[PDB]
Amino acid sequence: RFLKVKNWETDVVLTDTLHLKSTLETGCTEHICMGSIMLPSVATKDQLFPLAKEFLDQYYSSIKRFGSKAHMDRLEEVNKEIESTSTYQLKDTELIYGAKHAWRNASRCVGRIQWSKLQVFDARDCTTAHGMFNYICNHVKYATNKGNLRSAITIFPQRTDGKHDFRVWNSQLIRYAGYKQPDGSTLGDPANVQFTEICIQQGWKAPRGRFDVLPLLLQANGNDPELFQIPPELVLEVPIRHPKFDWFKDLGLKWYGLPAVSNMLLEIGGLEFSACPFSGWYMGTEIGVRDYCDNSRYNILEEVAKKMDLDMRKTSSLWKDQALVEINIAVLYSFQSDKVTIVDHHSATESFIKHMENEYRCRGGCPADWVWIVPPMSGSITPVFFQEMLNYRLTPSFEYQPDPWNTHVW
Ligand code: HEM
Ligand SMILES: CNCc1cccc(-c2cc(C)cc(N)n2)c1
Ligand SMILES: C[C@H](O)[C@H](O)[C@H]1CNc2nc(N)[nH]c(=O)c2N1
Ligand SMILES: [Zn+2]
Repeated sequence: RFLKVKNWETDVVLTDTLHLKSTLETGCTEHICMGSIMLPSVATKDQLFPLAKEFLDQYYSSIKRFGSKAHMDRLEEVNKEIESTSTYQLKDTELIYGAKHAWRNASRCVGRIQWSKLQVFDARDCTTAHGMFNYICNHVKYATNKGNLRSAITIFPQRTDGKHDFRVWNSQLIRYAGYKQPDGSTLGDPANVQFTEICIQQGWKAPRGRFDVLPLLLQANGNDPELFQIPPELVLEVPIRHPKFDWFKDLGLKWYGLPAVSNMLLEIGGLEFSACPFSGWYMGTEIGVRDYCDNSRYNILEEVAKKMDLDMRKTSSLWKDQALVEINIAVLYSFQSDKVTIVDHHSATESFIKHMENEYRCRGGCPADWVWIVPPMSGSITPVFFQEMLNYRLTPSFEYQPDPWNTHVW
């Protein structure tokens, strides 16, 4: 009941007991392993105080006042407000703790060494899609910090009944538009073409280029969402050059500095925050491997390998592999020559192993998803390839949620 994870590059072993505190199910049974399925699958007051009890107990058991009366009066206070209103509200300190631990428990995140250094923006007083748009601009500006990126989350009012829900309809706050062409093909980002249509549907005026920043579709208190365009001076973008190849400029590629996921749900003490955009900084491979070279994304390996003049008749020339390394040299180089925060997959996996140690020491475990932790290129020349990870679901936590245009009573 006190399981062991081994590292095979180092022969180092650690003991996981943190998984005893786990609660939610994983998809795996004693006779089936779902570790590579992407997404496996009102809340009453009878269930809401147990979750409120569990959260608050570890929150006072973090500030070395577990079991005190300051704890007990807080437990009694939440208990009775869960009688009165049936729901409850978190303290400022309980929200900052809960948010930082949702990140800390996010087993699919390799950059979690930074989990404590997070800036929480309490937007629970927000009421309008314009108020949402204000909070979100202030997040963008702060989290960007002139390229010296800082991580942050903005927490909008929690779900109450179920109809009245704050939702950022964008998947990330900043993404490039996606238009399918009359000739069947696709301009911009193909992942967003469904979204982009809903944007033009709500009256967006598309510039119809490659790297068009989408507007925000912000839904406030269950209301029909409204389009707002982040001021372009707030959207920091990096033009992508290669430090050897001058033809690389003519590829005319760029990316935005700020990775800010907006479509997930923040669970704290049984409360559900449907709108909780959180931002850090990019690991190089997300842009240079996935965004740029996924077949159903920008799919640029074709053209990069051309300009390198590569043996493209043969699958086995590793022409694909060769153009993939140059592209991530170009992402990295470009972001750093502009002083915009980016981390390479070597230094990020190293930090994660480093983070993983401290978690097994001063916490007794680190939930971790190998399928997601291993970078999508050069897997085994990074140290996380050789690290056995235990995946389990701790709380507070970030969760996926449905897209709102497929659930909203419109
Ligand atoms: C310090 C900078 C950060 C780095 C370098 C980093 C790194 C990464 C990477 C590479 C991924 C994989 C993304 C993908 O493959 O689609 C990821 C996912 C994730 N990150 Fe981190 N991240 C950072 C900050 C944050 C913050 C600030 C939060 C939350 C407050 C967070 C929570 C998550 C979660 C929940 C996921 C998984 C979401 C999903 O399953 O799609 N990360 N991160
Ligand atoms: C399923 N995609 C989730 C997703 C998509 C795109 C980017 C991220 C991300 C988020 C943060 C905070 C940091 C980082 N380096 N990347 C996450
Ligand atoms: C089918 C498979 O689970 C899927 O491709 C996963 C694999 N690992 C991943 N890992 C990361 N970091 N990001 C991803 O999108 C995925 N996709
Ligand atoms: Zn499994």
